[PDB]
Amino acid sequence: MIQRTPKIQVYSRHPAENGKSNFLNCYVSGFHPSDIEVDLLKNGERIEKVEHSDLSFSKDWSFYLLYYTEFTPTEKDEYACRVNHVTLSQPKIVKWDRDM
Amino acid sequence: AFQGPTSFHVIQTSSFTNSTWAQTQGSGWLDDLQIHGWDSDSGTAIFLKPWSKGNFSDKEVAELEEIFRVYIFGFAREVQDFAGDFQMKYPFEIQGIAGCELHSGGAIVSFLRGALGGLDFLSVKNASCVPSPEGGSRAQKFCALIIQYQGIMETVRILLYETCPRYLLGVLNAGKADLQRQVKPEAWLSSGPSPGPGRLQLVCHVSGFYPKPVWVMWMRGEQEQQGTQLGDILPNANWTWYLRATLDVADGEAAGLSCRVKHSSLEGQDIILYWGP
Ligand SMILES: CCCCCCCCCCCCCCCCC(=O)O[C@H](COC(=O)CCCCCCCCCCCCCCC)COP(=O)(O)O[C@@H]1[C@H](O)[C@H](O)[C@@H](O)[C@H](O)[C@H]1O
Ligand SMILES: CCCCCCCCCCCCCCCCCCCCCC
Ligand SMILES: CCCCCCCCCCCC
Repeated sequence: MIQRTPKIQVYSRHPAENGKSNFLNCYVSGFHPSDIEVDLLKNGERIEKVEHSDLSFSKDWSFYLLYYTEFTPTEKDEYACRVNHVTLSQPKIVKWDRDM
Repeated sequence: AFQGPTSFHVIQTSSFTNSTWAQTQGSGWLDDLQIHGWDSDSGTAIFLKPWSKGNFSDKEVAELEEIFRVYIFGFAREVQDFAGDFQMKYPFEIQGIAGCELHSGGAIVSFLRGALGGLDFLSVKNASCVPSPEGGSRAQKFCALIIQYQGIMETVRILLYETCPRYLLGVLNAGKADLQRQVKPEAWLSSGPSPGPGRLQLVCHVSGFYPKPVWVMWMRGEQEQQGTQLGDILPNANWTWYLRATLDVADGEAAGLSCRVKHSSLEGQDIILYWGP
């Protein structure tokens, strides 16, 4: 009965360009057990239409999932990814950094 | 002598919450590309691509579904039955992966691995149940036990050594157009979070490329920078990938540096982006 906290990575499919439509991605991985909850946020408000991949896992058996949604980056509007998992005493928020 | 995925496998994730509450999630894959989904309620597969059935007939696809459907139900059932006997503490998860792959030369090796609590539990070497060291007594007892079932063993053998190979060649061929396509990457530079006063972090982004293999490095002229730190190759839901290559550098040494990207779709024409003053 191991428990592995999820690694969370946020990124846009294309380089950020205010105005042009893009794709926001939240890849969470290396976690175990599989039960998990992910949300893509916009200024703290969980986005509604978000797609995600069916569960999968690596060779080391740790699970991973891709959560994404078509989106348009503006000069403002802070996007992030929120994760709940048995390893986190409280949700974890990883903001989307355009220059990272 | 071809690019793209060279293997197929189905995975299984069975979560047991209590003695009469278990759920199973499964899917079919070509390396990291998902081609089959599995709807648990209706024990039916979900074909994600037009060519997901490979060269198999609708009749044989339905036979395989039925097979996985009863296996999924029976697996859950037997786990719940032997749970106590095997001294199992709820909740617990069991994972499985089985498939086959085409090696250069034409040989196709099959495989099957099972895990309990996120650790190896068993695997199938040369048609036999090989307990894993992290499987403890449990693994030895399960393998020793399972091999006694003529039926399930014969089915695992057929699926693994006859059906899987035949299926693989059929989907690799049927999905050739998508699997062997070449999509050029797009690169861009950015300034990452400063590693400290006077320092700077150079970030090179490469995205939208396919197939997966790719080469990205920070250069100074023709001299590769050793400090180049690759990030994980991340997925884009459209069967393309994303990768970062960073370099921790001093404010003054930035100018002169560049990011070089090589990818099979570039046909020798590498992408070179230079850091500007
Ligand atoms: C879209 C196209 C599809 C692509 C296909 C590609 C295939 C790729 C690889 C798949 C590998 C499959 C592995 C698991 C399948 C196991 C399996 O099929 O056996 C199941 C047993 O059901 C049980 O009661 C469950 C008890 C729980 C016990 C199970 C434990 C798991 C195994 C342990 C590993 C150690 C063993 C090592 C041995 C090498 C189902 O048997 P079925 O009822 O179909 O009878 C069958 C069926 O009808 C078949 O067709 C007949 O031939 C057969 O005679 C009959 O019994
Ligand atoms: C038509 C194909 C679509 C995909 C359907 C996928 C459904 C499940 C496939 C079966 C999984 C194979 C792996 C078997 C290995 C697990 C045994 C582990 C036993 C350990 C017990 C402690
Ligand atoms: C980890 C404990 C699971 C025990 C599995 C035993 C399988 C018995 C064969 C099924 C009878 C049809």
